[PDB]
Amino acid sequence: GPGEALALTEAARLFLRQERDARQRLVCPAAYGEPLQAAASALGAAVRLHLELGQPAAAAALCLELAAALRDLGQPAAAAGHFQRAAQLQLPQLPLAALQALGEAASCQLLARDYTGALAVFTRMQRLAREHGSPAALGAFSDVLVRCEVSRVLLLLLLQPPPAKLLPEHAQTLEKYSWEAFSSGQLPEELFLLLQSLVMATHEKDTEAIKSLQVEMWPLLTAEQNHLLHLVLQETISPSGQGV
Amino acid sequence: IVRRGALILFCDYVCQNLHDSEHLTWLIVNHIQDLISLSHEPPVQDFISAVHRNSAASGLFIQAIQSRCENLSTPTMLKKTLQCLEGIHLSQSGAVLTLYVDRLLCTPFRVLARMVDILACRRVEMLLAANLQSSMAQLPMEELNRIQEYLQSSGLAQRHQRLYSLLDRFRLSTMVSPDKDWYVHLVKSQCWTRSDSALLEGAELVNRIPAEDMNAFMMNSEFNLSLLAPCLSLGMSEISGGQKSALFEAAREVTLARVSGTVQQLPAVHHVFQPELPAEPAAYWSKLNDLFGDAALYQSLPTLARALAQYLVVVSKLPSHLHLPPEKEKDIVKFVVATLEALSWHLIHEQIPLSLDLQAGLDCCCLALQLPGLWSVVSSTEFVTHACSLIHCVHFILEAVAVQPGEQLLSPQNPKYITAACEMVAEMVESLQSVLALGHKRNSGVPAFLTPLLRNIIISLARLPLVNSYTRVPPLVWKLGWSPKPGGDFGTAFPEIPVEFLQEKEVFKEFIYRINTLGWTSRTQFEETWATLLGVLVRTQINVLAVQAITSLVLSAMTVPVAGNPAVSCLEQQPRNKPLKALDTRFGRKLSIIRGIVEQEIQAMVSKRENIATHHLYQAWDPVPSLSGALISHEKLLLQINPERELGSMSYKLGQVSIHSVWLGNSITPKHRAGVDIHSCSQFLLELYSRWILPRTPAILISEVVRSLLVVSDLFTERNQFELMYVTLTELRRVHPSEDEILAQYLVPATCKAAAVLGMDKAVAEPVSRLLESTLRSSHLPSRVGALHGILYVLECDLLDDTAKQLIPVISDYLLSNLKGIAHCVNIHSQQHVLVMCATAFYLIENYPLDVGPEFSASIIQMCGVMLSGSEESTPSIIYHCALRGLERLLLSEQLSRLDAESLVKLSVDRVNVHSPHRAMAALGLMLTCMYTGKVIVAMERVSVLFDRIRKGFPCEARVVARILPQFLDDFFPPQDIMNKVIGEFLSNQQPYPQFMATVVYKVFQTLHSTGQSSMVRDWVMLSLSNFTQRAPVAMATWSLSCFFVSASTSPWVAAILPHVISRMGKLEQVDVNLFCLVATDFYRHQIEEELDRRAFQSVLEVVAAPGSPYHRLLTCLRNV
Amino acid sequence: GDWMGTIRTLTGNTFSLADCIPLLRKTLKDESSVTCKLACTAVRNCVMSLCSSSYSELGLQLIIDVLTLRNSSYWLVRTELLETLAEIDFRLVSFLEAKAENLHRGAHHYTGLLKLQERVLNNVVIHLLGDEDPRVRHVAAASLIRLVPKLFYKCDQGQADPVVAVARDQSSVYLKLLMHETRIYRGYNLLPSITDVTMENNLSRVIAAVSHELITSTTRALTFGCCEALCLLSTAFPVCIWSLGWHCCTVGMATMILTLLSSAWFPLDLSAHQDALILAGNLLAASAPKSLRSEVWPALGDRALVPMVEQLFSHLLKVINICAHVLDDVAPGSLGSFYHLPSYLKLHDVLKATHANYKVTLDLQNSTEKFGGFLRSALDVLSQILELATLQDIGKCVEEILGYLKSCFSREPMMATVCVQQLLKTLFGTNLASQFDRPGLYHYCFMAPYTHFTQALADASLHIRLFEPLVIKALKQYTTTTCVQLQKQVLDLLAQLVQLRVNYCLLDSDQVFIGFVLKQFEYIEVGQFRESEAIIPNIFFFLVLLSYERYHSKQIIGIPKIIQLCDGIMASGRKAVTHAIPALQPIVHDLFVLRGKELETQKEVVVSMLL
Repeated sequence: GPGEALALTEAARLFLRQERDARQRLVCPAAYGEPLQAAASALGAAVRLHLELGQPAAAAALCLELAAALRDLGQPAAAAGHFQRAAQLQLPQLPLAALQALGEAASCQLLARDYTGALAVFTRMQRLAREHGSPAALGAFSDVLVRCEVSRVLLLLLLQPPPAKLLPEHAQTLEKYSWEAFSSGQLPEELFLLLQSLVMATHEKDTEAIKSLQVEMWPLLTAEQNHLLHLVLQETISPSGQGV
Repeated sequence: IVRRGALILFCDYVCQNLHDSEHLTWLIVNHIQDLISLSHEPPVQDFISAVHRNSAASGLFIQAIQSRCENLSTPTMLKKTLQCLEGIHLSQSGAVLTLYVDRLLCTPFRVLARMVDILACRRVEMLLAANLQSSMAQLPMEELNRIQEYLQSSGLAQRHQRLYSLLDRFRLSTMVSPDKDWYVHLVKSQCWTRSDSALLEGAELVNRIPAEDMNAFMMNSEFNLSLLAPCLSLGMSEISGGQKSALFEAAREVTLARVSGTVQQLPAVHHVFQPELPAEPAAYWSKLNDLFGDAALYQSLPTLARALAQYLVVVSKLPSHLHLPPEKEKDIVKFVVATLEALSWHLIHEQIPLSLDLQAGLDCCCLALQLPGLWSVVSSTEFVTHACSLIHCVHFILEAVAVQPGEQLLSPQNPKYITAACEMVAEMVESLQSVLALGHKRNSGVPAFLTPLLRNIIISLARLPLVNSYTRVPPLVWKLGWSPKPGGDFGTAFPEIPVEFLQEKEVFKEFIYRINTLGWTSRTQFEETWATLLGVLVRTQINVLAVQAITSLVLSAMTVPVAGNPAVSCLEQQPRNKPLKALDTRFGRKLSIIRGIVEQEIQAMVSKRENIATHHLYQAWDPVPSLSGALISHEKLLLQINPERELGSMSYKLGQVSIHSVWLGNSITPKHRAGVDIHSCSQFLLELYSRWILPRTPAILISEVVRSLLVVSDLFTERNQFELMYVTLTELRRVHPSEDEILAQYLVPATCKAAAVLGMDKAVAEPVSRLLESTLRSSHLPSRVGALHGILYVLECDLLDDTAKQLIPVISDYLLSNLKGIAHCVNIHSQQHVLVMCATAFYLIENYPLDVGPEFSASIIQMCGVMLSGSEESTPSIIYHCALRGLERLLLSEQLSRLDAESLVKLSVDRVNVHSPHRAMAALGLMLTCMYTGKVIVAMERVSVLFDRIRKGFPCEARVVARILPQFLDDFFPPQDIMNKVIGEFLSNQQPYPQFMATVVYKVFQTLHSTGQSSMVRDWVMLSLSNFTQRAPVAMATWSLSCFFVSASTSPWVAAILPHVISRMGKLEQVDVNLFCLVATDFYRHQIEEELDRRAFQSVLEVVAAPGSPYHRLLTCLRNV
Repeated sequence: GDWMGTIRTLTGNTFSLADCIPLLRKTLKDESSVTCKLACTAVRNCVMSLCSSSYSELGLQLIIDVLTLRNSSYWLVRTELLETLAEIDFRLVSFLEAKAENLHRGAHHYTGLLKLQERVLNNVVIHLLGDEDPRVRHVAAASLIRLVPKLFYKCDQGQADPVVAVARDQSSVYLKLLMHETRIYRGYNLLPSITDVTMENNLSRVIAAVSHELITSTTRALTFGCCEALCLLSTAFPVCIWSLGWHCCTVGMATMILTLLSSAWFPLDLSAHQDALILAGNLLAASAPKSLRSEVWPALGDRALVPMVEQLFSHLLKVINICAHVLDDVAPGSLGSFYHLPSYLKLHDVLKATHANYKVTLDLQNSTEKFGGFLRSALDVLSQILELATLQDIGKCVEEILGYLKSCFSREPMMATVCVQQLLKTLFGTNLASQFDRPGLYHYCFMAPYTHFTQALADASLHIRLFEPLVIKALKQYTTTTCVQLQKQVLDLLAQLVQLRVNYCLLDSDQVFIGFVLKQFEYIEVGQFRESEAIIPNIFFFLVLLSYERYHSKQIIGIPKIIQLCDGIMASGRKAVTHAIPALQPIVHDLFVLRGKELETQKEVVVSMLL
C-alpha cells in the first residue's frame, strides 16, 4: 500500500541523485540522461498509487519533486508543466501550496522565455489569491498578490498587448497605474510609485526615465523582476521582431 | 518615536490655539519636512488644513518648501509634498506655481511629474478664474515670462502642453527641396543628438547617407554613439543577404577608431584593479578617479562596448577583410578590461551601474575571450595584469550582485593578486554548479540575464594559463596534503594531480567536473588528461567514472569550432535529412527569404540558446560543417537539422552524425580531429573495449562500455573500426543473454549503427531486423527508443536485408499504433519517445513512400494535426515545433500523393489563431510553406488572416508579419487586389500598429515601380476623398498623409525619410507640419501633372478646412506653386 | 556619551565602548567552536541593547555577523545562534534597516538590501528545522514561536512603518488599560475571539513558510521539524483563536497532516507522530463554531470534514489499541483493530521496544519518556475529538474505548480520566455539538489609550454501567496516589458524575472517599501535603456539589462543615493566596450566585471571613 509508494519515491529520489551527478555535479558532455526517465517513471507510478489511495497532496509533492529536478537539469518548460500539475492536484484543499507551485511554474516559464504563459500563470495566481486571501489580504496571500502584481505589470509592459487582445484583468491592472487624482494597494508606496512612473514612461517613450527607474528599482525587486525590468528596457531600446 | 509624537502633539495644540501664529510660524519654518512626512496623522492633517486657510501661513509653507525640496525629492516625500501643496490658499497661486515649475516639474519619476502637471494646471485655471487685479499681483510681469521661458528652453512645454496653453491663455488675458543635403541635414537633426529613442529608425536613416561621406558623418563629436550598434546590426543584414554594406564598414571603422581613442586616455602602465581600497598603491588611482569617474566619459564606455559587442558577435561570419586587424587587438583587449573596471568603479562609488551597461561590459568580455586574436593577447605574459583585473572585476560584480552581506558565494615574486586571481577563478568555477546554474535553488539572486554571460566568461577565464593549472586541481586535494612548487612563466603552473590522489570517488568526481567544464586548452593538455584518465582506469565504481570521463574527453574533440573550448564550441551535428530540392528554384528561392525571416524569429523566441552566450537575438548557428570544412550558415540548414532535438539544443543525441557523413567525409564505400590524434584514441578504446566486455566483467560496466562505444563511434574513421565494433557487439549478444536491464538501450543502437555503416548486407548485417523487432516489444521504453534510433540509422541509406522488406511495415505498425494513442495526452508521456517516433515517421514518408501508402503517410498527418491543435498545456512546445517542422519538410519535399499533401495545406488555417505568439509564428511558417509550395479567394483568406495577425498580435509578431507581408503580396496576386486592403489597414482606427503598416504601404508602393506602375500609385493616392482626411486624431491624420506621400514618391531623398516620419507618430509639432507641406508639395509638382487633377487634389483638402495649420498651410503652398 | 565622559574624567582611560564590538566580531570568526559559542552568547547578551542605542549600526553588524554560525558542525553553536536570534526585535531591526544606507552594501559593495528578517526567518530558523539533531530542531521551533510576535511586515493595516510598530510595543505595556472584567476541551473556542490583525498576518506568513517547507520536504528531519514547529504554533497560537492566521478553520492543512500520519516512516518516529496527532486534532477542533449542525458524525454538517474526523478517530483508536496491547502484553493476531495492517504492526513493534526499554529502568521523574508521552498525546487528541461526537458515532464504539482505557489507565491515569470524562460528556449529551444551537503613532501613543481611559471614566458612574470499573479504579488510585494532578482530575470526574445526577451511594457506599478527602485536610492544614494548592479548589467544588446531594434525603456533608473546613485552612497555616482564597472561591460562587433563612447566616459568615 503506502509502503510501496515509499519504496517507489525512495527509488526515484536516488535516480534523481544519479541524474544530477551524471549531468550537473560532475558535468558530462556525453550523457543525455537515463536516470531522469527512470525517476520520471517511478514518480509517475508513485503519484498514481497515491491518487488511488486518496492522497492528492502526496502525489502533488512527488510532482513537485520531479518539477524541481527538471528545472535543475535545464528543462524549464517540462518543469513548469509538472509544477502546474502539482498546483492543480493541491488546489481545492491547499490554495497556498498551489500558489507556491504556480509561482514555481511562472518562474520556470520565465526561464523558458514563455512570457505569455508566465503572464497567464501570474493572473491565475492573483485570481486565486484574491478568492482565498480573505482589499486587506491575509498576509500569506498578500505576498503572492504583491509578487503577481509587480510581475504582471512588468510582463504587460514587456509584451504590450494590443487594445484588441487585452483581457479585462490586464486592463483593470494597467489602468490602476495611470494617475489622475490623489491607491497603492498591497504594494509599498515607493515601489508602487516607481511602477506607476515606469508604466507612464514606457507609454510616453521616455528612455532616460526608464533607465533612471531601472536603477532606482533594482534594490526593491527580486532578481526575477529585475530581469523582467531589464527586458522591458531592452525591448524599449531594441525591439524584437525587426531582424536587425 | 518621541520626535514624531511630540511634533504631532504640538500640531494638535496649534490647531486649537490658532489665534496666535508664532507657534504655527515656528512649526512651519523649522519642521516643514516633518510636517510633510507626518501629514497622514490627523492632528498634522488638521494643522495643514489650518495652514491652507491662512494666506500668510500658506506663504510660509511655500517659502519653507522652496528651501527644503532637496530632501522632498524622494518619490514618497514628493508625493506627500504635492498632497500638501494641493489645497494651498488661493492667495498663493502664483508662489506654488512658481515652485511647481522651477523645482518639482522635471522629476525623473513620471507619475509625480503628472501630479505636478495636474496641480499646476489647476493653479493657472484658478489664476484665470480669479479676477485680473489679483492674478496680475500674484504672477508678476517677468515671472510669467520666466516660467514660459523655463518651459520652452527645457523640453518641458512639450511633455506638458496643456500647462503651456493655460499659461498662454493667462498672459493673453493679462496683456525646401528634397535633395541630398536636405536629407543629410534632416538626418543630422535626429542622429547628431544624444538619445536612445529611435535607434533602429536612425540607423535606417544614416544608412541612406551616401557612402562617400558616411564615415565622416558617424565620426563627429555629435554623432550619437548609441547608433553604432544598430548601424552595425542593420549593416550585418546587408552582408548576410550577400551584398556589400557601406553602413557596416563605416560603423566598423568608427567603432574601432573610438575604441582606440578611449584606450588612448588610459594610463600607460596598467595596475590590477582591486576593490578593497585603490588609493594606497599609486597615483594611478587618482587618474582612474578622474577618467571614468565623471560622466562625460563613463557614459561612453558601455555605449562603445555595445557597439564593440555587436561587432565581435558577427566577426565569426564576416568576409575576411572585415575581421578586426591585428593592430587593434591589444587596443580592444585593454578597452574590454577598462570597461569592466569602469563598471566595477561605478559599483564602488554609485550603486548598480545599469542593466544595459553591465550587459555591454560583460558582453565585450565574453566575446573577446572567444576570439583567438584577442584570447592569445590577454592570455600572454605582457597582459597578466589585465587578465588579473578581468578576474577581479568579474568576481567583484558577481559578489556585488549575488552575495548578500553576511553570506558567502559558495555555501556548504608571486604578487598577492596572482594567488587572489587563482583562488577567485577556482571559486567562480565551483559556483557554476549552484550560484550560476540557471534554474538552480541558488540562482535566485542572479537576474538571469547575467547568468549565461557569467558562466561563459568564467569558463573562458578559467582556461587562462595564469589560473588554468590551479583551477584543474580539486579543492578536496588542497584539503589533503598536496602542495608542490609551481612556476610557469607566471608562477602558478601546477603539475597535474597524481593518480594516487584520484582513487577516491569524491576527488575523481571533482576532477572530472573540472576537466569537462573547462575543456582542454591545447593538444598537450588533452594528452595529459588522457593519460591521467587511463592511469586511473588501469576501484569499486572508479571504472565507470573513468570510462564516462574518457568518452566525454574524446567527444570534446568532436566539437567543430575551437577544438575543445566549451565556451565557444558545441558537439558537431550532421543531420540525416538532406537539403531539399524544392528550394534552389524560382518560387523556392523566394520562400527561402520569406521563411528565413519567420525562422529567425522562431529561433529568437523558442530556441534554447545553449551555443549562444550573449543576449543578441539573431545569433542562431548550428554546429554543422560543410564537409565538402567550414560551418554551414544557419540559413542553408532551413529544415535540415534532425527533427527530434529541441530547437537550439546542442547536447549529445543518438544520431549526431548521419551515416552519409560517415561514408562521405571519411570515404567508406558502403586523419585525426582538430589538432589531436583522435584516431589513436579511437583504436585504443576499440581494442581495450573489444578485450574487456567479452572476458567477470560486471554488467554495470558492460553497459557503460557499450554506451561509451555507441558514443565514440562518432569518431571512428575507417571501415575496420566499425567492423570490429559490430563483431564485438554481436559476440556480446551471444555471450550476454536476455538479461540486460540497461544493455539493450545501448547494445541495439550501437549494433544497428555499426551494421548500417558497413553498407548493410544480408551477409553478416542481416540479423539486425531480428533484435530490432525483439526490441520494439519491451517493458521499459528506453530500449524501444534506442531501437527507434537504430531503426533510423538502418533506414538512412541501407536497403533493408537487400531482399526482404518486412522491416518497413514492422516499423510503421509500431509507429501507427503508438502515436495514435498520444494525441489526447502528451504530457503524461515521454517527450523523447514521441520525438523519435515522429522523426522515424517523417523519414519513412520522405525516403520510403513506396512501402508506405494506405495506412501510413496519411494517418501520420492526422497524428500531427491532432498534436498541433492540442491545448497549449496538453501539447508541449518542443513537440509542437517538432511536429510542425517535420510536417513542413514533408510538405516542401514532393514525396506525397496529393490527398495527404492537400490534407496538410488545410491543416495550417486553425493554428495561426492561437494566443501563444511562438506557436502562432510556427503556424505562420507552416502556412507560408503551404502557400509557396502549392503554387483565388483562398489567397484572399490568407492575406486577411495575415492582416488579422497584425491587428491582434503582440508587437513582435505584428512586426514580423508586417516585414514579410510586402513580399507575400507582390508574390501571390496583383497589387490592385490589395492596394485597397493594405491602404484600408493603414487608414483605420482598430489598427494598433500604423507604424508597421506604414512600411508595408511604402514597400508596396515602391515595388509598384517595377514593371511600370509609377502611375497606378498616384491614382490610388488620389483615392483619398473619404478615407484620408477623415481621422479624428488630426495629428494621426496628417501623420498618415505624410507617410502616404513619402511612400508614394518617385523622388529620392524624400522616399528615404520614412523612418524619420515613422519616428514621430503623434507629435504634431511645427517641423512636422513643414515636412508634411514639403512632402505633399513634392507629390504635387512632380507626380500629379494633370492641371485638372491638381484641382481634384486641391478640392479634397479644403473639405476639412482646418484653417489652424495641418491643411491650410498646405493649401497655401499649392497656391504658391 | 555623558556616562563615558564622566567615567573618562574620573578614571582617565580613553576606552571606548566601540572597541569590544570589533573583538566580538573577531571572536565569532574564531577557529574554535567553544570560543564561537561563547562569542555567540556575548552577542546574545548585548545585541538588543546595542540596537536600542546610539551604536545601533554595530548591533546590526553583529546580527549580520552571527548569521554564518548556522553552518557550524557543532550543535551547541547552532542552538546558541537560534536563542540569540529569538531575542532580536525585528521591528527595531526594520527601523534600522530602513535608516541604513551604506550598511546594506556591507563589504564588497552589495547592490540590494540586507533583508535580515527574511534571512533570519527562512535561512536560519526554518532552515534549522531541517537539522539532523532533534535538540537543534526543538530550539528552532521555540525560537520561531518567540519570533512570531515581533516580525514587522510591510503594508500592514495595524502598523504602516516600523516606528509605529515599536511605538505599539512600548505603549501596550505602560498604557495598558487599568481595568478588570459546560467545560469545553482545550481546543475549542465558541466566541468571536477578536484577534490582533498584525499578529494574524505574522502568524499567517510564518505558517505559510513552515507548511511550504513541510510540503516540499525531501528530508525526514525537515518533515519532523516542521511538524513539531506547527504543533508548537498550534499550542502557542491556538487555531481556534487565531483562525485567520491558520489559513481558512482548516480543511487543507488538516488533510495534509493526516496524509503525513498515513505515511510509512512518519508514524514510526514517536515524537513527530504525537506532534502530528496534536496538530491534526487542534486543526479539526478549530472548526467548531462555523461547521456544526444544531449518517455518520451528524453534528458536523460541513461534510468535507467528516472523512478527516473519521480517519483521525479510527487512527487514534488503533494506536490506543496498540498501546493497550503493549501495556497488557499481548501479541497482535472491531473499529480500532490493527492486526491486518502492516504499518500499524510496525508501530506496534516500535512502541513495544520503547515500553520494554521503559520496563527495566527506574527514572520516575523522566518526563520526556516516549511511550508515555505518545499514549498521553493520543488520549489527549481522542478526548479533544470526542467533543464533536454525538451518541450515534460513539454509542456503538464506547465499549472498546472503555476496554482500552481500562488497560491504559495504569500508565497514564490522568489522561485516561480526562478521556473517561469526555466519554461521559458524549454519553449524557453534554459536550459541544450536543449543547450547540491608518492607525499610527497618534492612535497608539495618545488617542486610543486616552479614549479608552475617558470611556471607562464616563461609564464609571452607572450505558453508565460500562463506566463503573474505570470510576472505581480512579477512586482507588485517588486513595493511594501522591500525584496531585491525578487527584485533581479524579475530583473533576466525581464533580461531573454528581452534576450528571449519578447517585453518590452508588460510588461511595461506605463514605470512604469523602472520609479520605476530609482526612487529607489534616495534612493540608499542617502544611505536610506536598502540592495542596493544586488540589484545594477542586476539593471544595466537590464538597459544595455534595452539599446539595441527598444521602437518602439526609445531608451528606453540609455547607456549615465546608465553611468550617475553609476557615480551618485559613486561620491555621500559610498563604491565603494559594490555600484560603482558592477555597473561598467555590463557596462564594456556589453560595451567592447559585443560591431559606440559614442561607443568610451562612452568607454572613462567608462575608465576615472575606472581610
